[PDB]
Amino acid sequence: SNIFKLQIDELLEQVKLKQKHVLKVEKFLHKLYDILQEIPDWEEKSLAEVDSFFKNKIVSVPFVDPKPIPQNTNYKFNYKKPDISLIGSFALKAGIYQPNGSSIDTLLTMPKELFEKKDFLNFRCLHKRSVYLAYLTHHLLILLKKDKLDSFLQLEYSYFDNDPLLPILRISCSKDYNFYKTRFSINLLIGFPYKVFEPKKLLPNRNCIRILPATPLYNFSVLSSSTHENYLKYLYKTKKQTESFVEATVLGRLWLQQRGFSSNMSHSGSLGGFGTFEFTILMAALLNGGGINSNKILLHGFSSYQLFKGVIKYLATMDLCHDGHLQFHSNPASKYIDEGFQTPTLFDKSTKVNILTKMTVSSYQILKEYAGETLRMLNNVVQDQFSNIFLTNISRFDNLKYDLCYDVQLPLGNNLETSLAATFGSMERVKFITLENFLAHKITNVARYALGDRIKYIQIEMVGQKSDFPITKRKVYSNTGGNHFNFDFVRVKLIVNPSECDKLVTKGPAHSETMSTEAAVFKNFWGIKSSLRRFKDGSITHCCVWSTSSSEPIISSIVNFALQKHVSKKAQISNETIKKFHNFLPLPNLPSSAKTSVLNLSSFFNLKKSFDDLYKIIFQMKLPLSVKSILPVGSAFRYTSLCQPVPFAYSDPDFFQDVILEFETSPKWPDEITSLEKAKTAFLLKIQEELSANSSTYRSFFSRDESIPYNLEIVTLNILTPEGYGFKFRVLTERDEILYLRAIANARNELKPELEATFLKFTAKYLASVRHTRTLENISHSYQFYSPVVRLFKRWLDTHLLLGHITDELAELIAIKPFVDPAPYFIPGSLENGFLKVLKFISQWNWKDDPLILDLVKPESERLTLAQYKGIQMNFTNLRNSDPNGTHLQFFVASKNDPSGILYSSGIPLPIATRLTALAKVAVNLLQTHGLNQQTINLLFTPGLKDYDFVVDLRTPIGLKSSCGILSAPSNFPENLNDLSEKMDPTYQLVKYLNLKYKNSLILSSRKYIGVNGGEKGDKNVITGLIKPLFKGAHKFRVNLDCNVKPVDDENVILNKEAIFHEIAAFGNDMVINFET
Amino acid sequence: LSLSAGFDWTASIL
Amino acid sequence: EDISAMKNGFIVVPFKLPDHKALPASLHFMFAKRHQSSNSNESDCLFLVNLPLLSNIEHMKKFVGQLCGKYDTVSHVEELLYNDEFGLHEVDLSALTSDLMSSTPRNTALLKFVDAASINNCWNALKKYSNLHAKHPNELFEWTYTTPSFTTFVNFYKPLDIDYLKEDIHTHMAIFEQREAQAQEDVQSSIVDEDGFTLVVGKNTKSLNSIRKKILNKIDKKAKKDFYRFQVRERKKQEI
Repeated sequence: SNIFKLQIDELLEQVKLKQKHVLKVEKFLHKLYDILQEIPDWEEKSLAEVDSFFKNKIVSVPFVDPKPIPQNTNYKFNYKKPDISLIGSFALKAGIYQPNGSSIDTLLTMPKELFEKKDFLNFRCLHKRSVYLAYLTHHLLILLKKDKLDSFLQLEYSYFDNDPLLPILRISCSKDYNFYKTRFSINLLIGFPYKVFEPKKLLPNRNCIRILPATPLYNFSVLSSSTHENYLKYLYKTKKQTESFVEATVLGRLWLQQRGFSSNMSHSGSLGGFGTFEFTILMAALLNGGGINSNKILLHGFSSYQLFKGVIKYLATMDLCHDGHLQFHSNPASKYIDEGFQTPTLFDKSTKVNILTKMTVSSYQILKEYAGETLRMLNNVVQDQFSNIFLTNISRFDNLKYDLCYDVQLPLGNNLETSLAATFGSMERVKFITLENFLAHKITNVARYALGDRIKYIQIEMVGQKSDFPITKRKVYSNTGGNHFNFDFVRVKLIVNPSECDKLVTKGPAHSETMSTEAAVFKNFWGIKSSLRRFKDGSITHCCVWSTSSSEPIISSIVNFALQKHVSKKAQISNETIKKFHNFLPLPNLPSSAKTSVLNLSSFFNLKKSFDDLYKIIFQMKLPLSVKSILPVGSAFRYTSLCQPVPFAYSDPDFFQDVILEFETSPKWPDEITSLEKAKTAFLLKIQEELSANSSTYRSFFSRDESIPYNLEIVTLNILTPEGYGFKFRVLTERDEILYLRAIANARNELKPELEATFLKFTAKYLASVRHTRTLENISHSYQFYSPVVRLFKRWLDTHLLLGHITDELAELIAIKPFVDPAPYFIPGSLENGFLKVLKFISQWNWKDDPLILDLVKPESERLTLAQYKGIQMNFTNLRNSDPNGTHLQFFVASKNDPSGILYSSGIPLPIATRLTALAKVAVNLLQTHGLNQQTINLLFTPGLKDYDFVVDLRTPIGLKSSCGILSAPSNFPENLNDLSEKMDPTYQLVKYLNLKYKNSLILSSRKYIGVNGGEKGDKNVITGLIKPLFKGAHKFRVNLDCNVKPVDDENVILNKEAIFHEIAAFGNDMVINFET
Repeated sequence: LSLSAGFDWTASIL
Repeated sequence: EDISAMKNGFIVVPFKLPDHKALPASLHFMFAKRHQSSNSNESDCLFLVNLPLLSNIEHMKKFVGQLCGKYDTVSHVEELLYNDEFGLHEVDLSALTSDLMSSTPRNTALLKFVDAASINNCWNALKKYSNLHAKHPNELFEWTYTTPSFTTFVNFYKPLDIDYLKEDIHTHMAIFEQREAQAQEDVQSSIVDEDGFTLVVGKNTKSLNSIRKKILNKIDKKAKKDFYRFQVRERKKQEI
């Protein structure tokens, strides 16, 4: 806890505003208050005159739609001196330093005599406020000119909290009274006197716009306008009583922008409404009670951490929108009522205002989700979560924050089509003051209802919505809007639910004698798309049908059809970004591949069933030693192979799946390792013999393995199943491990580091490989979108020639980080969201100082507890102590399976490690500079190939796509298994050997999959090299240079680049075509 | 165009 | 171009590279010096550096044969010792774990010859060969980069012969069993030192080499603080 407390204090002092810029502002707006008093009074006027008073003035009054007309504006207008006051966070002294800039809210209370008791009807009082604001702006401008301050002051109108009904004046300073350096700007809020209108008449259920329907938004707008100072004094006493109010406020302040939460309007579409005030007001309600027994949930002696924790706990578990609502007394213990108003509500009986009116139903659940998931991290003790909770902005990119995004282009966008304007209709102005608010609610309801359980959260955002307009104009002007609609287009942003996202059918109400109301809305909403259909269980229900596609999800089809039918037949729905990523995933050569969804693992399952058939044959067979167990460890068994398995597609490098066979423990094993394996091969030899005899339909052949260095006797059996799949078999022996432990002990002290490396890769293939597949296969079920993303990440590595040095496991452990550790984000449910998160993590990963450790567990045991946790960092510190620069090891990837942390990240050259991080940052920077689109995505997935010193072009004799199982084909294995060689791509093997010969000087790379990244025909592959700095320049020759060099002087040599090329060309033979140096 | 990054061999990029 | 010998004594031995379409007078340079060593198998050897890719013994037979014809010198290469282009054989794992079945720089190798008459013939030819590069580079020799061993190497995805494997395993097990049998008898044969010291050997032991490795690999509690006159007096001293 002490670490967290000090982290808070460090965080505060970083964000504390500088007191000098404070003293500068009070110098200004104190003088501004003198200007306010200078303004003269005014007499009673009608709308007809004031239009003539403002007809020629530069100022124009900001009437709110519907503007007063001469008939209904018989009310008169007058101005009188206001009661100048300062409110907001600045009044409470709870503000912080903001690079974008902060705001000072000063309130002007119009005198009570300017109102009649019934002026809260039909926008009566508001129109008085608008002219009052306008009359101020006229006199402020001339008095601003008189005092010569206008040179560095810019004045513009704006809407308070993006509320169209509350225009306000905006005072900002451009580059003695100049406060531009302060990054502060004053807001002029024209509020009403307290208790001008009976608050009972202004309840959310009541109405105040005659046409009856309730008007919660307008009722709050007027009533909130009359209640500003009252909540100031309410917050003031709480700050006095509890010492940690301001500290808790600023922690809540910071948490909000990281999640993109503000006090602005949300019914318009923007995520927000919850600011400091809604945070701080909820503090006081809970400090005064909050429980179902009116018991205090927060005690005034609580520290900053405890005050913040309870509310993050409060918002997380108590529901304030659908079932339950909280009431408190500003002027009386706060009580949690079980009844709910179906909208977020924090009622105040003293003031009769619901502060949570600005909260949309959709945003509240999103808010509740963030509170709950932070509470889990707040309770977390194993890992420090201070940076994630506070020092990480999740709102920078919508795609990273939100799984799917659809942008909808409404028709005729210098006004909306007559039909769409007609749909808004008179009935909804009273309910929803602006069309932007109405259309968002229309889009949410149809989109929410159409998708249903397929999604978790839905957000509708009005792209290009402005809130500030010049004083010369009455209402904000959008270039597309034409003073009609303040937006460019709407974007439908979704949090999809992986469990039921790809469900082929949307279940509806059951059949009955009399069509029920739920059935009524069900048939009407989907129309022809609706149908009554029966299932195997015998249930009769109304249902609609969708068709899966390998390019798009079912959601794109639903949102398109649902939105066109209800909102507008002319709208255009397009999400091409997700389409590109789906296409970049290879399309297998299986029946109905195009119709198959990206979440379907049928291809992997058919491989397992074929293995099961061979799994039975091997056991019933009689051997000198009984078979203990057969453990498949291949990539396809863990749903990670770059291309899905295809029958007889043996050009796929992943065609042969590793399988570990272990026989029963015996004491007759040879104690000599070369004798040990020749006994191992003698097993597989017998397995081949009776397998050939008893089951002739299976074909088999042996091959050598050289993955373990110096262990040149390993022989593996490759079994070609009749189904069209290949399996590769190797022995595991209990003696094998200890012999390697014997191997390290006897070695000379100089050779021991080399031998342990041999042991490291042995356990990576034999011992730890079993554990990696077991855990990953189980965890993959919970993370439905882990399967698609990891291939696309590996596909991305192959395009940039990184898979050759990166073991497949390391990519998997990297790709799973956003899921077991999704904070501060949510678990991805989309291919684009999951992939970009992997790229983001690499961009911000400091592998020199920050270790990567994961809990390979299903979502909330095997979780890392504190003792095992601390052990792993202690390993990282010890390794970094010996390797501070990280030259020997770069990525420290550890887990329960790998506590050492060096198992799957050893042997990678430093250039490749920096290249991996280099591409990720440029990828993130590319997304920053240019938003996600088709051109960027192609730019992400294409290789530069220029920075490489020399580039070698290869072309295979035949196209390898069709034998690789990729749809732009063999149907049986060759009669002679030697013919298999003719249809392989060896370039992955070629590069490996040349690395060994030229490790000291060159780093060659090649594309491991040629069928996927080999152009149209999948026959083109490239070898790219790099000359190290030392041998790039001239060197004095020595027997230990260990390089191919040419003499220049008697005692100097230089790299012989051309001789290297000829060796590559001869070794490539016909495959090599062109050389670029 | 292409996603091209200067090769860093001193780990200076991090 | 003028360089014929390094100051340390390494004679430069240029070769012409093949003509390939991908690579449109490119040369490869090999550095050599006499190798001196009292050991017999390394005697009559020529130390070589910067060997071409996959240079087996046959590659030097052609090269020395070219040298023999051009300089009418008699030289025969016996074998190329220490040829590890990819470092597979740098460590002998068989010898290290156990002594049974195995009693045992880089980019360089030792080129053994039949007799001292051959090596002095070749090294004189190598000097004259080096001088060619300065005056007439055209008559330099050409390295083929292709041999039968090359083709076997190039065909990586070849199923081995099952019949050949059967014989190889059968020979290897039989030899191991004889050696293992002999080792087990030796330990459990009542070994006695010349001074009549009978070595102790535990049951299930198989190799004396293992016994040595264990020897290499590998009163306070019963003492009483208060038993004697002086002890309690020491306690008595500390007590006060």
